[PDB]
Amino acid sequence: DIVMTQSPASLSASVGDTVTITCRASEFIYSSLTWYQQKQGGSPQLLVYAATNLADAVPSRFSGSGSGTQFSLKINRLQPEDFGTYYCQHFYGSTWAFGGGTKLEIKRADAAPTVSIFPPSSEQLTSGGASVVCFLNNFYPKDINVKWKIDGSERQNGVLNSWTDQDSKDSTYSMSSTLTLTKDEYERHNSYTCEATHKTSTSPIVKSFNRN
Amino acid sequence: EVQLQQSGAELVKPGSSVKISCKTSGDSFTAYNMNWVKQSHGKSLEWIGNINPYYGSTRYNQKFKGKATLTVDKSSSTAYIQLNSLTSEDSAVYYCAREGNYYDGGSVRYFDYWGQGTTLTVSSAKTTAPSVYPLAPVGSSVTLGCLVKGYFPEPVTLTWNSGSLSSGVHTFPAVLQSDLYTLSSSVTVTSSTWPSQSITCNVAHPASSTKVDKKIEPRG
Amino acid sequence: SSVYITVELAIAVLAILGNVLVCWAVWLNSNLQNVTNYFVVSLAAADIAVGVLAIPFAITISTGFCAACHGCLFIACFVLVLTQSSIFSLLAIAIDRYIAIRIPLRYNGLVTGTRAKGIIAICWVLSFAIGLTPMLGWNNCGQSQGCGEGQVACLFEDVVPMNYMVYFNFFACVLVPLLLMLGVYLRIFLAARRQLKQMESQPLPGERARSTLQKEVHAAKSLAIIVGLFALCWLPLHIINCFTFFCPDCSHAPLWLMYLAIVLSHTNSVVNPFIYAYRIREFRQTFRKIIRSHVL
Ligand SMILES: Nc1nc(NCCc2ccc(O)cc2)nc2nc(-c3ccco3)nn12
Repeated sequence: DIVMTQSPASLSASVGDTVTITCRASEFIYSSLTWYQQKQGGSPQLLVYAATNLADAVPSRFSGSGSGTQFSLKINRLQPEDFGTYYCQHFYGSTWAFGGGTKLEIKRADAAPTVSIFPPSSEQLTSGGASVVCFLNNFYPKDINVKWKIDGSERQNGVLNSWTDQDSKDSTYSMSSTLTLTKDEYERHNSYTCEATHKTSTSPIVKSFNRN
Repeated sequence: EVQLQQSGAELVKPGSSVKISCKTSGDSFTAYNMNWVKQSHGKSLEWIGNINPYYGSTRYNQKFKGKATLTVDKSSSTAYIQLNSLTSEDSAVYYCAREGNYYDGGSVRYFDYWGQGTTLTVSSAKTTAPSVYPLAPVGSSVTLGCLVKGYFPEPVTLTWNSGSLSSGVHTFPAVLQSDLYTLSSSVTVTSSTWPSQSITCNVAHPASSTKVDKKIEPRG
Repeated sequence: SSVYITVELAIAVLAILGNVLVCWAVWLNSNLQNVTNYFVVSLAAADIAVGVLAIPFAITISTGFCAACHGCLFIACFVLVLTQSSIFSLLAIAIDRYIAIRIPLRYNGLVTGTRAKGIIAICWVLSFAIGLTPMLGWNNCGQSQGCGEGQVACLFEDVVPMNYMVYFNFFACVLVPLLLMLGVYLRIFLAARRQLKQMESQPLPGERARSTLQKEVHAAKSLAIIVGLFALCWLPLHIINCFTFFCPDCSHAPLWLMYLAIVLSHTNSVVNPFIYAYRIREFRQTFRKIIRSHVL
């Protein structure tokens, strides 16, 4: 039907600088475009309606503009309260569709991850599993890379990563990565290496152990 | 004051039905179209449909025609959404939003007020208590670890030293390993405090009615 | 007076163009299709008839030709049928805005599209029956003579009663519904401003949304302007008939006055789309889109 598409999909900004996000409808909707702001774990709230009109008690720094197929929300002189993801919706027609949202994240200085590797817990081995977990803590920006090596050989299967969102203290990112095997194959191997690359370190950050 | 109060989280086996409720207090319920939106993985939004609370008349997004059916009760002034033949792809948060209307010369519409969201989880997993494993080391800081693996359903609540260990912690989002969730948390502390001081993981997962406390101890 | 012709045709075409665009807009933009706008479309089509029918009728009546009294009353009095169909719509619209703004909660289910058809129908029924009464036997005729033998020349103050024209079609059919619309709007404008000032003196939004009221009300102010223009286009003609009628003793309205009022009245069917473009974003945007596409 009428396909709504917005940009960018994520934008990171310093408090006080000004930001514009754009929204493009696949058909001509006039006004009939609205904007929603959704804070983490909150439900979306009405931001701009009619594409130009601010909602009751929405700070004057927000402004909508555009018409037909091209729209944009602009936040002047950003505030800490403004961070969150933003959605647009068209009410043109009978059937209605949202944007992909854009995720507005806080810029901060780059930060090098603290990396720690851990062997299978003996509580678990006597179950018959083996999970080597690896922590990458407090780095910025969000983009990081983990290769697993088992005895020098790379390993891809059996890995599962999980990322936090910006931290509520320093607003940096962290991630756990856990390579899970069977006790049977875990014991077929001596060395286990968990290796990280990030924009801050010009050498791969390497943490490793040898079972026994 | 206007509140849209939605019914609470639902945990269901695939192939079954569900009725999610939205009660509206603080205005006239029959004056406004009630719409339902679905948010998948806390990112993308889809319009499911809406209903005229006066006459019960509905428009649906085509994608949702036949999976969703909307209904209302004026008396208790609440709107419903029923979902049929549920599958994992239906696991999401469903919101109710109240539509709003005026004449600009054009018909202006917006979603005035939204409900709090209600979480629908469809899975064929049977409720499973987690295995908790302590993760010790093998600097001036040491980070410890706790691995909660193989539980269903969410959530688990995880503390270190019964909350008395505040700073240093990172509890990560859970991930589905085949049927069941696995999660992990890490604390890092000044090495002066571990192994020196006692540091333990606390894991509650009320679904299976379990609390486990594992102390993290040096290896070999 | 060949100029009274050029301006009438200049108005003829103008009126058909602008008003077909209004109807083309509403057909086209999905947001434009609503009850409030059916009364606007009834209003546009009743202004298309004027360009298509009543001007060729009005420029032809300037000759003073011959024709049967009862078929002749049709060609002079068709405009009455339109001007009057206009008025029921403006008044329909006004009520609509009044209900919509003053009684917002009962509106959605009170006003509906098919209830809107009923009105528009009845208002067309009562516009013909009211416009054509001189055909009903209110004829002033049978009781420049070369015409004769079944043909009696067709002039306005001879065949068409200044009796029914001052009392019935002005006083009863216009002044009354106009003073009625002045009230209904002022009631909205004055009611809305209290609701707006009473959101001020109080914290928090609700029950109503302030920004969304003053947005409803700006469009109402915009629909009332039209009403005012009608009065401005159709009033002088009556002010002049008053001075002519209340004195079928005292002297009669001159040449360059009268045609100026007939023009001035026929002007009424042109400015409307123009007001919408200036004062209303949604028509203005459809006009623009249409024009920059179908005319490009
Ligand atoms: N009184 C009148 N006259 C005319 N045209 C006739 C002008 C005229 C003026 C002098 C004369 O000796 C013969 C004819 N058109 C007119 N249109 C209307 C009218 C229609 C609806 C309300 O007023 N009234 N009216």
